[PDB]
Amino acid sequence: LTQCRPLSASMHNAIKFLNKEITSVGSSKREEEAKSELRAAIDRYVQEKIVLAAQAISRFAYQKISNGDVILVYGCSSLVSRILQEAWTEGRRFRVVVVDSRPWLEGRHTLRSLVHAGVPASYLLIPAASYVLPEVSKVLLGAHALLANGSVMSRVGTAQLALVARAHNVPVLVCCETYKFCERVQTDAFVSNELDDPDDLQCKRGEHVALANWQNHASLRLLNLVYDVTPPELVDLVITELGMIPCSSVPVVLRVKSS
Amino acid sequence: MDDKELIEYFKSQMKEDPDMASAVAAIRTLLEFLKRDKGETIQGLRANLTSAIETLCGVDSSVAVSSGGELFLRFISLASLEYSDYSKCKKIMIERGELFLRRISLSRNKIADLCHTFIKDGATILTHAYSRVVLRVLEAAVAAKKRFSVYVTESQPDLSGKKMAKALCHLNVPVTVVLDAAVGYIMEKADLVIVGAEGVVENGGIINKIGTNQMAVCAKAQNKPFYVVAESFKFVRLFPLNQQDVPDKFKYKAEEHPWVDYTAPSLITLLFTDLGVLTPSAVSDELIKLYL
Repeated sequence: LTQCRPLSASMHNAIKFLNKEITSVGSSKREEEAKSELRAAIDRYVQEKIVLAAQAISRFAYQKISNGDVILVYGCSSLVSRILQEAWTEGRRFRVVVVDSRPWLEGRHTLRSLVHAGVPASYLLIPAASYVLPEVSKVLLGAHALLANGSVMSRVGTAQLALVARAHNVPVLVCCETYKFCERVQTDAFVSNELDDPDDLQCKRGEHVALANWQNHASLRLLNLVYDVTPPELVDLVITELGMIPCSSVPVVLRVKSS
Repeated sequence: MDDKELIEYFKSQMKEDPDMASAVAAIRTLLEFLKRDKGETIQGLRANLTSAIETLCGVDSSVAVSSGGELFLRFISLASLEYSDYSKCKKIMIERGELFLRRISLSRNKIADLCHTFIKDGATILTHAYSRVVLRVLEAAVAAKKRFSVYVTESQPDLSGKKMAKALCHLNVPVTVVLDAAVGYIMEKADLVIVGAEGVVENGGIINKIGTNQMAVCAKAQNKPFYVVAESFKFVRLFPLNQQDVPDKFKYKAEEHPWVDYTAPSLITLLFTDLGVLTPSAVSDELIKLYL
């Protein structure tokens, strides 16, 4: 599976949990009973760590969403979409600004969701983000992982948005389930990252593709980064199923979830 | 001209037209002193003008008065450089002084017409205390059919902030009054800060009422533009290294309560003067161009 694509932090934590659960299975346990308990444990893990966590985070984020505010979101995040949808359903009235980046363009997904929920929405690409932040009141970002030092590992361009939002005096909120918390630390995007297919960078502008046959040039290289790291100083608040915490409290959660 | 009549003329021109500022009154008094001096040498003329400037700065402890004094001394020095004969130099001086007075009388409207375009519709303006130039720029902005909400600080030692609020409500501009300590609370609601200055120092910083430095630092911390509207004749060749380096004749008599503070040029976005819209670095250049 890692050879097909490098594993994500959520998958790493799921593997750790499953290995710990399989190790905990006693030798005296019957094979059918052990298999049934393993399947039930996987189901319970999915339930608690995804569904109930998302519901709790939605309830927590409802208190931070007011009438008439403008919320900026980036890319695609199921947690962010659920938060916004339930906030709109409970009676909050607001508008959302959706920011997207090439080449995946996952933000479009979220856009459709918002349009199907009745939430007013705006769409733009990441280079224009600094244009729209003056009218933005809060920035709601999803996280792929939270690191032990408080940094936020996420889709590339998230730290960009956090920096530009700090430049405009806009609070930055990160919503993440506690099962995505990682004990590893990372100071930059170079030591640990994923390289996507470089040919995805080719775009048809006009009638020619400038990056076509880019390997014919010996000195030309194509870089397709997947992730980036946001320092804890650029994040104002983390919303988890435990509540609203600072980034510096990420290790604390890691201490209380382990034991 | 006696010292007593000098103080009397200064006070009379200050009282007769409250709109006109202290520096303009001081420069007018100096020009009126030069009008009737019955002297024959430029050396005694310069000495008498210097002594008049010292007694005038004794009357008022404002930086603008001393600014006008040095500017006027430089004007006399340049005029003397132009002409050696005392009579021709003196007539050149009186005509040049009349033109100078005419030009400095209308600086306020030039600053207003050049600065009112930085105010946007629906903006929230924070200002420190009473300053006629800020009143004029806000009046021009309103005359431009622009709607904005102004915040002002009560300016505790003398409640000139309340006077600013009254003079702004006079034209039905929505204004609010906050304490000196509430400035850090209000910065995030405002869009930009516009203040005046009693004196513009060599490096581009300003000398102003005691609460200006707090607003400059808070605006810098919250990334808000800090605009200073000031006249040309408030350009002192001073270089304060810190708050303690400010001359004591301006802090007091105008437990321990200073009346002024110094704001560094790195906390100032632009300066709106009758010369135009300038960066702080321009101001120094001007002074370097003035004293050869």
